[PDB]
Amino acid sequence: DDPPPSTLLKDYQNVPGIEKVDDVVKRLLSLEMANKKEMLKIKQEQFMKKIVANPEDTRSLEARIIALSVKIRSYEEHLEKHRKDKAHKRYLLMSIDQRKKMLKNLRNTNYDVFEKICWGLGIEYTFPPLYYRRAHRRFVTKKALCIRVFQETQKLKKRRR
Amino acid sequence: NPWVQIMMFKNMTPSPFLRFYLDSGEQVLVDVETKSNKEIMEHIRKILGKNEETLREE
Amino acid sequence: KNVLKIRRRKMNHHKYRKLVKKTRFLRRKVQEGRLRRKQIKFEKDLRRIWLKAGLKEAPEGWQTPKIYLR
Amino acid sequence: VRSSVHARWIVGKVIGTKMQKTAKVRVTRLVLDPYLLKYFNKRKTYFAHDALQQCTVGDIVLLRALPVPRAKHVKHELAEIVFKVGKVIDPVTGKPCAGTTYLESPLSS
Amino acid sequence: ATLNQMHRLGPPKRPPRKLGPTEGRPQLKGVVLCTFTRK
Amino acid sequence: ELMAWNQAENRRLHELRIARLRQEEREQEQRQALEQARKAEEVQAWAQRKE
RNA sequence: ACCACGAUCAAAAGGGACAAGCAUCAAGCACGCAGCAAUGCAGCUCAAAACGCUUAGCCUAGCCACACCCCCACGGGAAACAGCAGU
Ligand SMILES: NC(=O)c1ccc[n+]([C@@H]2O[C@H](COP(=O)([O-])OP(=O)(O)OC[C@H]3O[C@@H](n4cnc5c(N)ncnc54)[C@H](O)[C@@H]3O)[C@@H](O)[C@H]2O)c1
Ligand SMILES: [K+]
Ligand SMILES: [Mg+2]
Ligand SMILES: [Mg+2]
Ligand SMILES: [Mg+2]
Ligand SMILES: [Mg+2]
Ligand SMILES: [Mg+2]
Ligand SMILES: [Mg+2]
Ligand SMILES: [Mg+2]
Repeated sequence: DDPPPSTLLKDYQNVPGIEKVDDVVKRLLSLEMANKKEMLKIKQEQFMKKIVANPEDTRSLEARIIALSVKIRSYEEHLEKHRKDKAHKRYLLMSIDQRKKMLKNLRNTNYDVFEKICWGLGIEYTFPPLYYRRAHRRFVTKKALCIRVFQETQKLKKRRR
Repeated sequence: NPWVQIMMFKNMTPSPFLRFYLDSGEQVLVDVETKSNKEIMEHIRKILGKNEETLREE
Repeated sequence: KNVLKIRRRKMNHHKYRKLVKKTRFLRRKVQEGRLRRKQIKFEKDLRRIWLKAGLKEAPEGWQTPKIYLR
Repeated sequence: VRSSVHARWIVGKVIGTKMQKTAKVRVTRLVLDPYLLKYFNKRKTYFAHDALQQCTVGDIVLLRALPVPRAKHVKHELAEIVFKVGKVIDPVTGKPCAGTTYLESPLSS
Repeated sequence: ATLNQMHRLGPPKRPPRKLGPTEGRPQLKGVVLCTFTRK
Repeated sequence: ELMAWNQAENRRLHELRIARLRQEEREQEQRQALEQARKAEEVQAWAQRKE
């Protein structure tokens, strides 16, 4: 869920007396009167506060993962409307691959932070396939038949025994 | 030592170290931080290397 | 650069395209016969599998799809 | 005399945990190329009995030969986990670490 | 090629030697069918 | 005997490591104080401009 | 030794190692695991070359394989020099 449009900008949230200003100023300094980038910044700050131990450290692997996750969400939202944007499709796929690499490194280095990142960002880590080969029609049909034949063999063996 | 399984690991711990596994199940840990390669060779030869007497006997 | 090689490539390609045009109809029959034989080979391999497994017939509900006919 | 299994003590990385109480471990040895005279890694897969199913994909484990094979491919048992994946404890100092950085400082104790 | 590539490919694999008209034999016996001349 | 000697060498190296780490911690404390003051100054300027 | 304690030698079984060419042979199709069993899980091998075709006796104090053919030899084809000499 996006931050409410009434939320203040990241740069105008700790200003002293920001709650003592007029409603018009509040509207002007809110996400309603800003581009999508400020709203993505607010998502990034929220995720950092919710997940990482030190929200100020943007140099940790977890912080980079959070930032790239926000960017990936932005790319996906763009591509829902812009179906034929090949450049942004490339950017989305590349960002997904980079996040997978960072998640692999985090899993190899800090498993607790890896679990926290996976739970907080709703990321379901998947292990890469062992082999990269085309699944053409012949192979697919043959594999389906082999599975069926194994099932029938199991049934027959159960009946015999 | 052709039959000894040598395996390497990179950037897993803050400091370098060697670990030897023996047939009895005992483990020998050798800290090698701040040590030169020649020093590491001399140390491992001293602690787990056959002495020259055994080699001449063989 | 080798302009003879590129001119040789041009002559070889142009001669080849003349041959396929001349024998386009004979080629189609050869291709369709080859596809028929290839489908038959695929079916024979599948049948070999379920015969070696032990089943006297194909798996129940299985029908070998035609994966090569356009 | 204690076992009929050739490989007595071996160290590997766990690459599979889909079998019940059995871990598929990848073991690398150094083999000399006869022509280039350079040492390259040669891989072998071992099945190790894991009674408690405490092995995770990617962790470095030590396997000890069984007195006899308990199955066709299971000839070893999990003696210990040398390095838990993402939960490494520095053997030199005994402190938790994340890569080359200390999660807990040695001085703190 | 790098050392890794050389290790991967392995030693050069020389194609088998082509057999000549005598098929790798010193001589062959034959029956004359016809005699003629060529230019 | 050799194993005991190796363990003693490990303990000696551990003591040296502790000394070096303490020195590094002191230097880190000093530097971190300096950069923390600089970050505080930058934050103050940022806040003034926003106000 | 023979009284065995055991040495020497060496089968079957278990673990490991082990020729060449072709990837225009790229997928194999049950090739795994756990349980006393009942049974459960869906797994196992493979571009670090599985599966497959072709070639070849080998790593020579020697070793491996074959002993007319059907791998084997109850059985069948059939009537055997790949022992020496010889044709
Ligand atoms: N074939 C695989 O699925 C695979 C899996 C892991 C790693 N690799 C590595 O990729 C390199 C190329 O291997 P190759 O010459 O035998 O393939 P190749 O070029 O000869 O093509 C055969 C198959 O390997 C795939 N392949 C090709 N290049 C790959 C790559 N970089 N990574 C993964 N798959 C690839 C192809 O998709 C194809 O299905 C090797 O170093 C190998 O270690 C390959
Ligand atoms: K025979
Ligand atoms: Mg034997
Ligand atoms: Mg290839
Ligand atoms: Mg061809
Ligand atoms: Mg032959
Ligand atoms: Mg004869
Ligand atoms: Mg016979
Ligand atoms: Mg004779």
